[PDB]
Amino acid sequence: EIVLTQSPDFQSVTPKEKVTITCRASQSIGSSLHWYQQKPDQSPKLLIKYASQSFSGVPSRFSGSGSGTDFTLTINSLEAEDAAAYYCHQSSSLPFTFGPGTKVDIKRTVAAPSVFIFPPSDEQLKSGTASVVCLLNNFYPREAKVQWKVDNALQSGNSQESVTEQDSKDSTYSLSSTLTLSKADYEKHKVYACEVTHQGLSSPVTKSFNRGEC
Amino acid sequence: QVQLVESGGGVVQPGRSLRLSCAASGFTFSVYGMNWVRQAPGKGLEWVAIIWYDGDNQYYADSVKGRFTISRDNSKNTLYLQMNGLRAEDTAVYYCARDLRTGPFDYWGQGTLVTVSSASTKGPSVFPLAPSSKSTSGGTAALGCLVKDYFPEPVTVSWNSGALTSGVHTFPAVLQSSGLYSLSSVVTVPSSSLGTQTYICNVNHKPSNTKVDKRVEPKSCDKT
Repeated sequence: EIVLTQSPDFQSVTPKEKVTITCRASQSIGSSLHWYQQKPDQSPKLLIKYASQSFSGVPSRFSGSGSGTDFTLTINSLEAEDAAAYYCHQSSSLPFTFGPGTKVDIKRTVAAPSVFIFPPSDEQLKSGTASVVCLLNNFYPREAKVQWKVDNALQSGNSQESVTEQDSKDSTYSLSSTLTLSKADYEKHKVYACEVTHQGLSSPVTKSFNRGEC
Repeated sequence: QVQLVESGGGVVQPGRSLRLSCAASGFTFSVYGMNWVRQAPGKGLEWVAIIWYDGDNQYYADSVKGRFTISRDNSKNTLYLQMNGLRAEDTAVYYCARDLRTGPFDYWGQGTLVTVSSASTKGPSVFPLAPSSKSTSGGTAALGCLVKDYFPEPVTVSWNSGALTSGVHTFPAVLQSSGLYSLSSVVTVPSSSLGTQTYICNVNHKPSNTKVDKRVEPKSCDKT
């Protein structure tokens, strides 16, 4: 199977500026390469067919180009509605394949997250489990790092995190991180902390609490 | 207008069979090739299979060849995907797509969700993420609720029966090692409102007919 690689994986663009996405095929495919746009919770839509032919209804600010193995999708004078994932697909040889996709989001000024931490509720503790939640609210860019520390020991493998889609009004993101322990394990330690690293923070921000406090 | 409508999605245990279908309309079905493309949660598009306009030829992605069969009924304008020996990695949204002479996929359906898991339908336990000193930065307080251990997706979450929407952030669910999902919904409000307004997160889980309205009351853990 022909493998398609795309770059970059993520790109932020200021409205009116340009986005340039590239797709490379593991083997030559002539001009049998197409581009699709896909917004969150929506079906993909055809943008460019056969490398450079714009599909009906697609604005001229979109331009696809290339032949052989290297192809390019350029979005000139980007508008807000262009924030989406973009995928290339080759129809040169079976089995047909798609690139891994490229996410384009709206670029704005860096915004540090406001961090909040939540100890487990007495209700959950009673059920035998303790979930500690750390919220990083309204930040930009998307890249953020959360590290859990219990009595200053770095944790790994016992937390999961989720991130919202870019806000349509302030262009920010929010992220939740949950540390989960058994009730017994939770009661063996004193201090629980989440350490947040982000571009909007000159130094990492740590929010913490002593078990029993809030 | 061209319209493609997929169906058949749902929860299926690993190793079992499931058939998806796609109703087509608005075009001469018998002269277009048809495809199936899927997308695993949070991942990219993956081509699955293609069937020629007359149904006399079919091709498959390496990952499903031998296990899936694509077929069509040109008298009923319907496309089918018979899936056998389902694996956890087959979990995805499956899209029906029309091709142009085996070229670009010009029209796509709305997709149907297939979840391959051994988990049993279960409603969530909802816990409060109470607003307190550790969750109040100045005049703004953060609060929310943890919707834990439910299956399958999805759950809906609203605040104060929908009256509260600004500042709300309901995060995408995460699949736990237990096979059950979990998600959190939070909202920021003025700290000045905590004493005169009750915050309730309304949680609904249709698959289990579960409805929970958890009050999220302020909490103090000070020795003062």
